[PDB]
Amino acid sequence: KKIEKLEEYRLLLKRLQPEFKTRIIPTDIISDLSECLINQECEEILQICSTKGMMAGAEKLVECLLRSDKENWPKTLKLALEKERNKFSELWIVEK
Repeated sequence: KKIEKLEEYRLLLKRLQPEFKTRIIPTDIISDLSECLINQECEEILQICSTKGMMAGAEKLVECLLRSDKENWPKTLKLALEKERNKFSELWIVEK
């Protein structure tokens, strides 16, 4: 699961932007997202969550993980989601 797969996760995140915004609750999945993503990004997402809403935040999240280069973010995405049993986890494709 090298950067090659990250390239995929990136584009893939761009693909599943619909699945993302409407499934993702970036107040929950954000918990582990702070692993790949730095606070400014993570709590940016949380900000949108709080100022806009969850879905809007999800659409920031998706971009912030596109902003990240640390292989963890897709895994962490689906992981944080697997914790919360979020519906996005089922759609999101990570190799684990």
